[PDB]
Amino acid sequence: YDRKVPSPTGEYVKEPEWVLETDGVNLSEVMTVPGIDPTRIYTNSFIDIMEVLGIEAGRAALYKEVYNVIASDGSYVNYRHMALLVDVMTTQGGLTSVTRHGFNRSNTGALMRCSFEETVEILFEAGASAELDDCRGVSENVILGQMAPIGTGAFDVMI
Amino acid sequence: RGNLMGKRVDFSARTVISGDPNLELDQVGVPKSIAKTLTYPEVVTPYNIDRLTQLVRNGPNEHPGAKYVIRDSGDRIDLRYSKRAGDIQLQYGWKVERHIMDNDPVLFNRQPSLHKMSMMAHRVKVIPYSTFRLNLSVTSPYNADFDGDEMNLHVPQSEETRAELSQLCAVPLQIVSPQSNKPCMGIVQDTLCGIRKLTLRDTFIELDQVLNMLYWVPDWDGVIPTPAIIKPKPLWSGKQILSVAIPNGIHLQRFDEGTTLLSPKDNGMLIIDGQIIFGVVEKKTVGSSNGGLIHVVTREKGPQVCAKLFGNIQKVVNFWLLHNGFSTGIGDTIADGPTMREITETIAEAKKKVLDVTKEAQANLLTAKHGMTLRESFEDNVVRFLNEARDKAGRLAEVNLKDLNNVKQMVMAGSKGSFINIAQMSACVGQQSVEGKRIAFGFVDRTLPHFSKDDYSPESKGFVENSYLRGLTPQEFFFHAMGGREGLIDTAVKTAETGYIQRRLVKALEDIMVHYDNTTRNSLGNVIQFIYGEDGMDAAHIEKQSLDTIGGSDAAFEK
Amino acid sequence: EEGPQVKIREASKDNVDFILSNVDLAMANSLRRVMIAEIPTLAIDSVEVETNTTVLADEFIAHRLGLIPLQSMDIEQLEYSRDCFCEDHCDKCSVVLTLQAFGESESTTNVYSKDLVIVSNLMGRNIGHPIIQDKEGNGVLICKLRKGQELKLTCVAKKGIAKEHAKWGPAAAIEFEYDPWNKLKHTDYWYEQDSAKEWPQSKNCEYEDPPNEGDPFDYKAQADTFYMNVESVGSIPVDQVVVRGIDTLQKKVASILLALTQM
Amino acid sequence: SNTLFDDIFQVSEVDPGRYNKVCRIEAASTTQDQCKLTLDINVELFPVAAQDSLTVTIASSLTRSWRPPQAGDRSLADDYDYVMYGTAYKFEEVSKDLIAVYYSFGGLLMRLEGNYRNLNNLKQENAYLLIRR
Amino acid sequence: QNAQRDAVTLFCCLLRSRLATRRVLQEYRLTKQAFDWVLSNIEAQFLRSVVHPGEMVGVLAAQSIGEPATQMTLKKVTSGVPRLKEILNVAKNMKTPSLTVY
Amino acid sequence: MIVPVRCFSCGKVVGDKWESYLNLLQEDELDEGTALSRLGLKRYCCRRMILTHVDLIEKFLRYNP
Amino acid sequence: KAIPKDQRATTPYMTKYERARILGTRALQISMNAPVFVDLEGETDPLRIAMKELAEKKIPLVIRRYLPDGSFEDWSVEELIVDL
Amino acid sequence: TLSHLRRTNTPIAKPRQLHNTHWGLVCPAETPEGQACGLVKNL
Amino acid sequence: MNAPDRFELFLLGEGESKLKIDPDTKAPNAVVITFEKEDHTLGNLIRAELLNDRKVLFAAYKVEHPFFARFKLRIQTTEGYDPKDALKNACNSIINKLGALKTNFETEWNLQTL
Amino acid sequence: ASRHGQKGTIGITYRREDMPFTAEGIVPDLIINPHAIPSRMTVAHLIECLLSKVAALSGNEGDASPFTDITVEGISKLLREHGYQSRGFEVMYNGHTGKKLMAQIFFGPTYYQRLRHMVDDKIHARARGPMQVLTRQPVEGRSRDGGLRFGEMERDCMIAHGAASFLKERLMEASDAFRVHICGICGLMTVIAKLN
Amino acid sequence: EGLVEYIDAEEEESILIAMQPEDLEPAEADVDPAKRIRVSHHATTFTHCEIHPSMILGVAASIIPFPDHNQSPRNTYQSAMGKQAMGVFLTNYNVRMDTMANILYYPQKPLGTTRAMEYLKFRELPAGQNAIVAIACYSGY
RNA sequence: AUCGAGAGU
DNA sequence: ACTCTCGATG
Ligand SMILES: [Zn+2]
Ligand SMILES: [Zn+2]
Ligand SMILES: [Zn+2]
Repeated sequence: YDRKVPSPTGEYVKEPEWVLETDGVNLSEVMTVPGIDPTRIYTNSFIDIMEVLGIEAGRAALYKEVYNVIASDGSYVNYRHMALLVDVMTTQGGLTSVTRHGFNRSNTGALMRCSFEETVEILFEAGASAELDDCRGVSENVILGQMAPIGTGAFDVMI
Repeated sequence: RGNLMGKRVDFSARTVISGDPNLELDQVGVPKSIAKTLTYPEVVTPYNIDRLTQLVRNGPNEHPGAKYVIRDSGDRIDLRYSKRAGDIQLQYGWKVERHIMDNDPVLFNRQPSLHKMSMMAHRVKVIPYSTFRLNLSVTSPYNADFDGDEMNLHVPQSEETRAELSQLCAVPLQIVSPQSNKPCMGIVQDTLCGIRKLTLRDTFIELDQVLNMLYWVPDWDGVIPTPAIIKPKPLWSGKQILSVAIPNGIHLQRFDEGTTLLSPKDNGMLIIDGQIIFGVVEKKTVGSSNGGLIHVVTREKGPQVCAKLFGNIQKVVNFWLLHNGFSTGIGDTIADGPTMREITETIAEAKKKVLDVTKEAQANLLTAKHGMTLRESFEDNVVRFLNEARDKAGRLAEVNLKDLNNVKQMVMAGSKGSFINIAQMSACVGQQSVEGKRIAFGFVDRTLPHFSKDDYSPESKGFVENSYLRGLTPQEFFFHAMGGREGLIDTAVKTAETGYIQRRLVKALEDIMVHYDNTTRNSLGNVIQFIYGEDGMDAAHIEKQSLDTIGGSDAAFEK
Repeated sequence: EEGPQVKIREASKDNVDFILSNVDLAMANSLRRVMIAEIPTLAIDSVEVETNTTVLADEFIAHRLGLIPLQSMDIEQLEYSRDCFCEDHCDKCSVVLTLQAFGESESTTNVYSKDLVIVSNLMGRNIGHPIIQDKEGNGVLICKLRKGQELKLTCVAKKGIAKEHAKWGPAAAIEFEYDPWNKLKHTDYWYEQDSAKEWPQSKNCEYEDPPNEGDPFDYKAQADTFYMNVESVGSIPVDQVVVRGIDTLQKKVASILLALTQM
Repeated sequence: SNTLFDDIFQVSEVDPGRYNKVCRIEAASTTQDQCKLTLDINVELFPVAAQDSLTVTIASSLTRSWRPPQAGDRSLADDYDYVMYGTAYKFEEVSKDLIAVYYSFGGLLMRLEGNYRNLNNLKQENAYLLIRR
Repeated sequence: QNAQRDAVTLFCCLLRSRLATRRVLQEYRLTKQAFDWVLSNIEAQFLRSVVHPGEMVGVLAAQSIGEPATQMTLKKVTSGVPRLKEILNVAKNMKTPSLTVY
Repeated sequence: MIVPVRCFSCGKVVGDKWESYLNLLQEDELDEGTALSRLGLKRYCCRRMILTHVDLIEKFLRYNP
Repeated sequence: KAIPKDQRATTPYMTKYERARILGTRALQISMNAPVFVDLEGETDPLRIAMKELAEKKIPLVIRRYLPDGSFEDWSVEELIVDL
Repeated sequence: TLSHLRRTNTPIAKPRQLHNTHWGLVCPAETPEGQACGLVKNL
Repeated sequence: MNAPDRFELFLLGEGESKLKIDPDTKAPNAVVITFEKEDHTLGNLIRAELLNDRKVLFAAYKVEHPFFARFKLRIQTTEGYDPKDALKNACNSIINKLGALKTNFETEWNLQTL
Repeated sequence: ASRHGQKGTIGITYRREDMPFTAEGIVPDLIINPHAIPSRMTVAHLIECLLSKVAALSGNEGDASPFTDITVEGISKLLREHGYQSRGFEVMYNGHTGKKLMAQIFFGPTYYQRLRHMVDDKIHARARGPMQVLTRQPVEGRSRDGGLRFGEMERDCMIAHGAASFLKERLMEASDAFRVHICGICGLMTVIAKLN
Repeated sequence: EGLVEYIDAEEEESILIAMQPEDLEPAEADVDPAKRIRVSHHATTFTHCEIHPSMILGVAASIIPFPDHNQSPRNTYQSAMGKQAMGVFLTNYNVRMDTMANILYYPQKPLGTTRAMEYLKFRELPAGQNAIVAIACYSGY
């Protein structure tokens, strides 16, 4: 691998360094070895990173991976977008999938989870439990055909 | 899913689209018969009536008329039937469904709608012939081209709704995009191969054209700028007139590889105050680029200036070109005889490389590269050996093609094509690949029934040696087929896998928004970000500057 | 005489290859364009169909007759149907023809333009005759019949011009070239090795001089001399095609000038 | 109203850089041995060649639309053959005791270098360039 | 008023790098009048660049990744779309695991 | 489907030259390239119109009524 | 709850969305023969009236900005600053 | 009409790939695009 | 279908005058003539001869869009000259050449055999 | 359009004069753009054109049979014997002005196809119309003056923009929009419009 | 008379097929540089030779002029579009009463042909005309 | 109402 | 397992 690191003088230059690339994962026991630098060691399995180094390091890898998906094709996307996605995944404490198990079990009003894969059930177990839908959600005021708390409808108008 | 969050809807239209260069960026040539059909409810008022009545009088079939009038009681008067249809004195506090007219606001979308940008308010300009017409440089955000693409158009009914379209949604406001903090529209095809030839040093334009060109630009200040050349025959440079289109307070500095404030490659770019100083203009300057003349002009002068910029650049370059002309013959893929000899042997020596590794491996001498099969290492060596052959034979062709070779001329603009496209057209086309590896053995230990079993040589394992010019051989052709079948396949599967991503991505985030405290939170009030982006800064208003504190000598930090 | 000048070289019943010396290109062009697009002619702008048992369809047949070449020498004393004061046509602004042919024989009966049949009172003016340059004597092949098929038609030729529809074109091809050698350098020839072994040499290089390699220094080079050839279709002979071109051009220039007088 | 600079130079290199109608010329000044020149030149309109001796001026002289002629009866600083007009853009200290200026004649660039050209080659829009014989 | 200090941090590190005393004076010779303009100008130009409350970034961020995703199509890694498919699912079952040790 | 009256691009009459063209090939025994030059077709837009026009009409005349 | 004329953080500048709909809701009223509190140098279109009503701060509306707990602040279109 | 008579259809590892043995029997190029691609073949 | 009839290229509608003249606001002694139901055949020829007369500063034309049969000439002339004359002289200058030609062709037409 | 996957719609119609023209008087029937020739490497298209030119001239069939000894050269050597330049370039004149074109242009007969999909068969446009029995939404397809689907996905985009009122207007006043009565206790569509 | 065999996939497996019979089995013994680069004789075993190679193609692609000098997915596009081409579908169109049928007015056999057009009866029932095309930038429409 | 061929990136 | 147009059946 190649690296850009300060000269004793100030100039940033190419100290070329030696890195080992692996086929398989056990974080728990490699960073505890001699000679490796535990402060750096990286896995593309962000899932592992979490369970070892805690969530806030896991966020960062989850981003750093999504990034390499995009950047590998040429495409730039400004941080904040990916940052948000990543940050939404990583705020219920754990890693929360972008499929029906992570974000569609997550204590929202019922109607917003209706508007997505498992529709009918979600209405039933909403029924029996007697959920109370807030009606602060985009997807719910759209069903009711009213002004959405959005750009134009986030404030109120008066006299 | 289908009736409540995505309905079918009234006041909508749809048509084939085709490009029209003499039409401003934010405009949409709505064909007439559609504008004869769609209707905006306008309320009678002292400010309008005089116009307004003339429409009800015109009647629903001569363009600038209308259909239906409606009254206090809420009874619908039908303008096409009814005895009293050439009559009717318009009474304040009524309404008048009317033909969509020039300069109305409309939402004009293309499916699929994977953006804000796939939906943008335009400015109507009614026309004959039955095509939604548009400006070329609103192509990208929609991702249209004109080989059939069909496009929708919705019309706002409410006065507030009109505002929402003209104020938040419209095409000039979307120019600089938050998605990649860069502009999403540039200058494409004809226009762009032109924005360049026009600007070579060499390019000289004399009086009579100059005066038309000048005039062609609408915002022209009417001041024949003084010709660079005055001596024998007083010429202007390309640059020179294009400088007219460029407004004032516009400053741009580039610098590519060989760039020197003399620029003996006419390299980089230098622009001071709506004037181009040196350097060819091509995609780096005027593409959908970051430093981009369009990123600049939008932020500096204003959106609406940049909108009218596009048109002007276009109209001048589109013209000059129309009188200069441009083409592409098979001649433009042909290359120098002695190079087709040099290409040939450049392949041949790589065919001997492979041979020799193969004969090497055939003797168990080939050393396995730690952690891969001797057979993996053989493959990888070979693959590389002919990827480097194609590319060398290719680079070899990139050089005969002269500054006039029309293919190369587009390549230098960045209008279309690439080095790869030259390679495959003029040189060798290359190694075919299926599931990452060179052609399989479908038949037992052989590729096709025209080969001996156990044959790992190139020819046999999917190397196409000829060009898209000279032509392939049967075998080659059939491998090549398997190439872009895989290609087609995952292409139409790329679209399904992704279609679903962009649905889910949307549905989870969806209700996240920056609230009036500069927090960032969903419907529950659960905070997600404490400052949007961590700096509370809209992505649009942002750009690649340098931090000169970070780099260089402790001495030169201090020098 | 004065400025603009001609030298005919080849001349036929349909060809006029001339030299046009001492003029702006501007006009050498605007002449050519007019010559194509603006000189008026007679052709069929209304077919009235009684019976057609033929293979072909009604409006297919119609189309073809439209294109049929018709005499147009005394056109400029016929009127445009939109201008006359008569409901629809009148023998003062139209010329009516008839087509009757009926499959009689066993052996495939042909219908030529030769079979078109003046009806309307011409007024004794040369107008609306199917033009026949054919040697065997039959113009165009309009359509074919079998044993028992009819065509029963009624054409109505009106005055018109290319701009409206190209059937009113009186001219096919308009050969046009200037500065045979690229003395003026209006083009930039495309080449592999020798720009001059790789293109060829028009017959038009004979009636001009070479460049003599070394002879550059002055400047300001305009275009006199244009090498044309008008191929007439027959509606008008060739002479008139160039002339009326020149006339009609002159006529619409007039109409602007006289429209300042009128303002 | 006046003239800004003057010198006779001699041309060394004549450079066609993938270009037919323009050559850039590195030429040097007979007289002062602390001075040289760089000029992008229409060699179709005014030919030039090896070891040549050319005459130069700058000026600001003999701004509304450009009228032409009616000047076969008029003032002209046109004793000179070849004549351009450019904006100017950089005044580079080579450091010293020595200084260079940069002009653009619609992209046909110029470099010039000396040090009396101080109170004499302003910082300005104006700049004709007149090259004779 | 701590958050305020934090968001700004980096912007200033630029600001102080550009508007520093050798530089203002020697590099790009300003004058008071122009300088105080540059100053008042930046402030506004900053202020303009703030996010507007209402901005539905939820979607915007999804779309802004949901698009260039559909534009990917063709050194032993799971890359492009399938990787994106892997990542968002929160894949336990992943195909190209790899450690990268220094 | 019958010979086209007048060539598309150029304009010159050509439907008058069909029966004559077929009689130059089949009868005085000539190659299409000469026939095309004899009949007065010297451009190739005007040419391609004859070398191609395919006469399906001969084959709908075949049907009875 | 409520909130005072003081103790207001909430951008003293105008959002594009606030404006957007203020220009909408006004454009609406003008377009229904309700009075115009400007002088028209010569305009008819209800929106471009309201653009002028606004850019001489004579529009008599009040934004009510909601915070995410259950509270809010009032802002007259005299107070808010039209930068943009 | 000729093409549609000479058509093949397959219901449902990797059958969409042009496969080696197709040489000479099935048409390499002729196939619909997208959501039935390579499942439908022409002889 | 949305297609406009072909005659809408050389036939003037209702209240549509061959020449509609407006005085260019940006310059001085300058003029922009709209020409209706005409095209490049005309505007090009006018423009070429509108530049031969040595008391003219500027002249140019443009067909704002090809769908329509209009075109816009712009003339600016020297202190004194009123462009309406510049145009008049122009137009006449043309007509004389076309006559001149019309004769000269007819002359040399007559001398040849057939 | 052509024969090598180079589909294209008409953008405009120009009359013969306004077309560019060759010195022989010829005008093209169709002008394609050169920019669609590098990226899809549709070389044959170019070859066909060269061959087809030669063939129409010499009055013979163009043999473009695939695996042959026919050559771009072999053709080019013939095309010259007939007096044109060997890669199908011809000097053309911009017909607007009569002036020569600075570039020489690729010119030749090329077999083109007409495809189904014409415009007048597509140009559906509704402005309120029939509505489905069950839903009370507009109906599918242009065969019966139907609506256009403002699908789930187009909504996302209106939300992105921040255009709330427009979202209501599109999702209600066009399409489904109805009024119901509701109990202010047992909050249900139980109620009973004795409305009068 | 045993001059030709019927071979399926499975038997194909156990053979050797020559491409062109000419250049692929006369004795081994200059190269016009613009000819493509075919491989060699390297094979001695040849049990039956391919009739001619173009017969790997189906109905549609057989229509293409020069598909060898052409990117492989482009050919595939033309082959889904030759089936939307307008032409004469049958001589008797006049007498068949069918929902929707389009026929061209002046059908034109192509100028650039395939040897296997003969058996596809494409010159006898064309679809497409023979246009003069000009590759150029003009109005930019 | 239920199924079957094609459009576009 | 986006929007589209067509063509068919109990
Ligand atoms: Zn009459
Ligand atoms: Zn012709
Ligand atoms: Zn109740």
